[PDB]
Amino acid sequence: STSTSQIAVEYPIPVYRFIVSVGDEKIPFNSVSGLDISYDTIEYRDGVGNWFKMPGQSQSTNITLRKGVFPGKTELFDWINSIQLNQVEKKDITISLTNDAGTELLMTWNVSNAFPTSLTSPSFDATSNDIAVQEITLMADRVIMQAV
Amino acid sequence: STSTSQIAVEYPIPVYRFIVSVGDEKIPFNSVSGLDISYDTIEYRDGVGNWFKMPGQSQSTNITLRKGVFPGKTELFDWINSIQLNQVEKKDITISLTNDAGTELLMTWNVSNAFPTSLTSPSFDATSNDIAVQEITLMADRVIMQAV
Amino acid sequence: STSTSQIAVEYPIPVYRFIVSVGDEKIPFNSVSGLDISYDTIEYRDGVGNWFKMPGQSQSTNITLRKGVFPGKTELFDWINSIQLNQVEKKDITISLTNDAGTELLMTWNVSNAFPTSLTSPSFDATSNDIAVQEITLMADRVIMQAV
Amino acid sequence: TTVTSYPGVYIEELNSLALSVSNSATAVPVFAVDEQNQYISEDNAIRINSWMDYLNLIGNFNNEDKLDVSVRAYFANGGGYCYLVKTTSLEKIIPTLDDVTLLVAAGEDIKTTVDVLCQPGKGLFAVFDGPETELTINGAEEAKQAYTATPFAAVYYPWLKADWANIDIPPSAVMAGVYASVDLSRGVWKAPANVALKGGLEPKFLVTDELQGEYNTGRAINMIRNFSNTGTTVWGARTLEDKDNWRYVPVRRLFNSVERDIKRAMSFAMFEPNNQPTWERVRAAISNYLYSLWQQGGLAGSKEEDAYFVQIGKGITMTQEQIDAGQMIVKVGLAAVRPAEFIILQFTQDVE
Amino acid sequence: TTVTSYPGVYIEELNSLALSVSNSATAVPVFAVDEQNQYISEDNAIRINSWMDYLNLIGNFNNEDKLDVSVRAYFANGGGYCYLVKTTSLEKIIPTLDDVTLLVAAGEDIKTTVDVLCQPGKGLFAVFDGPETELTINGAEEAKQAYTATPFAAVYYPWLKADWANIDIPPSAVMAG
Repeated sequence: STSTSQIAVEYPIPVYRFIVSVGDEKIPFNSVSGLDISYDTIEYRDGVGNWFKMPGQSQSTNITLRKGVFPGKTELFDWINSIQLNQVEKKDITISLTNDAGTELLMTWNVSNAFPTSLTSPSFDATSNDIAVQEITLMADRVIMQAV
Repeated sequence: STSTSQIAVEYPIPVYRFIVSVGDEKIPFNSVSGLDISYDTIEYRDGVGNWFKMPGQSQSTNITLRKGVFPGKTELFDWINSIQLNQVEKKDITISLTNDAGTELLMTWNVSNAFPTSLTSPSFDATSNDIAVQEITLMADRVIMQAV
Repeated sequence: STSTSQIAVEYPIPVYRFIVSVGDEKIPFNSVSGLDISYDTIEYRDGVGNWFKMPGQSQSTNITLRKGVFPGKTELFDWINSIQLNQVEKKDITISLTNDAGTELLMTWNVSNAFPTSLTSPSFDATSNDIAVQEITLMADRVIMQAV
Repeated sequence: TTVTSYPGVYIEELNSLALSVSNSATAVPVFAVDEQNQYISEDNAIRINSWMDYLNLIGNFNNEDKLDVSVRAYFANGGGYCYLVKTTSLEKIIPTLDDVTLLVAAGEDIKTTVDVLCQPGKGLFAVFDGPETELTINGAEEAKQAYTATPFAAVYYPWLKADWANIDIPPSAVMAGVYASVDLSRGVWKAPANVALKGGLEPKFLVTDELQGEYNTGRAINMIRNFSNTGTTVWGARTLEDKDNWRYVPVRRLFNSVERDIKRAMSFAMFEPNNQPTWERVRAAISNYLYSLWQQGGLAGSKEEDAYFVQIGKGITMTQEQIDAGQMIVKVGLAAVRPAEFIILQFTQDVE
Repeated sequence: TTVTSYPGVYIEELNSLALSVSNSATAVPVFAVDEQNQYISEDNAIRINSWMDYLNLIGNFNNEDKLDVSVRAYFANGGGYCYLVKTTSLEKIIPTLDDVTLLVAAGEDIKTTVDVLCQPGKGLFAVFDGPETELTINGAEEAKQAYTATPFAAVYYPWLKADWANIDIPPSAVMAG
């Protein structure tokens, strides 16, 4: 006999309900991938036997967002088309696990200074029953995870 | 109760209905692959701690078009046969997602200066129930995506 | 969230976009090398212990410009062919890092009184997939670096 | 000026001075202009993008004008674009202009307008002049009585003089350019003191160290004095507030700059639905900005959680009553760096 | 507080402390409040959902109040919502409130009310303070004589002190959190 407010505190969070917000816009995405912290390890070892292991230089964060093609809207493409030589508008991406008809966040990830590389066009295919989907890849720094 | 003009505005576009047009000709293709933007990333990192990430040098676009073998027609082969030393006729390829019996485009991709490398002959096979298909591979620049 | 005008002020400049201008002409080059200042050091040392280090005589500037062979044009060769005994036309070379489709310079180097030595012909090679390239070497004086 | 009929080239000979342009994101001054100035009109600000832009508005550079010698000293030190508002309509135009940060009196009485527009909410900092007369260590606490005790104001004493200027230059106009030159090279968090003046400036009155000790304490008057190795230089960073919170102009100008940048990030949250998915986007937008400011060294803290904190919430900051009214309340804290102002040397005769 | 006429944003500068909210299903304390407290009335419990809820009831945080420094130390340690009952009408309101589990003396003499309401049937646990004076190993069995031998009570000795609080904080209010 678990109460419905006990499940909100004790139970794990399902992945499939999430909100992605790219800068000021919020746009519906099919899937989000990557988005993990990582560290190189530095190892010193000298002759008397002691072995030092340290966290080292952080690694660059690479995120992949996947989204279907909608008939009026290309604003994933216009972001990657605006790249002149090294100047692009970087913007913050927030992923947020929500409840059904999300008025309440459960977890929140924050990405800083994300800019697009490698927008992937759909694979046109005459014998396929799929939607035209696009992956955009983002390079960024500082994934942080926020409670609620 | 979704109206049929609401589906034309809100719903994603299926991949299987498309028009490929190679230069002045338009020819029916079985599948189109590749056709994506990409960028190298330049990373500067100095001693005080700040880490600069930039979009860098663009990558060359490589497209693969697949097409069955028809009895009178070899005009994918005559394009790749006309390569003398570095001189080939480059032409523009446009892919375009359409409706049923296409009188109306929904999305459009444009490829500039595409020229053929690596025409692939069918694999003759006495125990196979397939059509003779050919892949041609194109190297090009500047994929752009146009709305409608 | 870096703005696109902040990247123009804070971020380092990529090397690959540059304009070379030889005299009144401007000609597209594949790569530019050398082009650095240098100084000999004079060291005095006497018996009481003090050691004087000084900047000394400047060194001659030697630049190497690399360029592919184009079918109608030999004006790197006609410059080095015009050397009669010690008389050659010296001209000023300016390198300039630019933006994409350069209407705006970011940095500028200036070379004075450059004259050609050692034009290098391409290495003809039946098993190579390369372009015919040529290096010209320039001896000059006074590299100066100008902001914008 | 010059009339061009044939293509050619033209080898006109004229003496006109040209100053290089600078772009400053953080310091946009407004020069108070006296009445009996025939060039600018009442009730509109004239944006002057460069010294050449100013030299098109007036025909000749005038040595006798207080406005002319103050604007040339401003652009020689590295100032960006500025506005020119007349002093009687000055209280109407500064609220219209959005990105104005500095308020500069170029030898003008703005003490009436500074009390009514410099508020804790608004981002205006107001540098103005010291008294033109050569003052004393003796009657020193009466000269500090003339100025208000607001934390948003700094007073720089000696009216500078130059060989090109006939009259003495008000020192606040050269300090609008020093503020823009400091923040571009080292940041807003760095104090504008011990920076040399790029123009041909030197103080009218040489200031003893014992006199500067009088004025630095209560309602502090920063002072521009000459050093033989540095030339002329600015030698103060203190505001007119003596309280330990807002004592220094790098701390007051950092908080003015941070809250203006947070203003722009809260601009996108305007007229969005007032629920939790907005508040976690408001907090994430501020937390990115204060982190990248801490990484530049702007905020003082060894640990990142020591430099700042942001708090939004329905239990924390805003009532259910206040949410229905339409309000959204965020709490931001910062930890600025203070400048080292005194250095005490102890010289010992025996080495041990 | 703040008056809002234009839409805008507002960059008011004020020092007010904010504590994060917690929901606790198992521990709902009741803070005994002395008389000569002008903010709460007799014979009704005032449910305080959060520290911000408490900071609306009283205007300023007061360093001198025994109740103020005890409630702030309670919410800083992670306490949920609590009730505020005055100490003379305390024996009438705790039987009315259903889900009350803890009974906290924030520097108050509740030894009369704890004997009459802490029974084996009722679910009330009652944490209160040790003596404020610095005691001894020498006169030690006399200090244990002052407290009742009920199993529902725990005594935490040293009155805690803080840099924000002027007076010493009763240790039972930090132990409810």
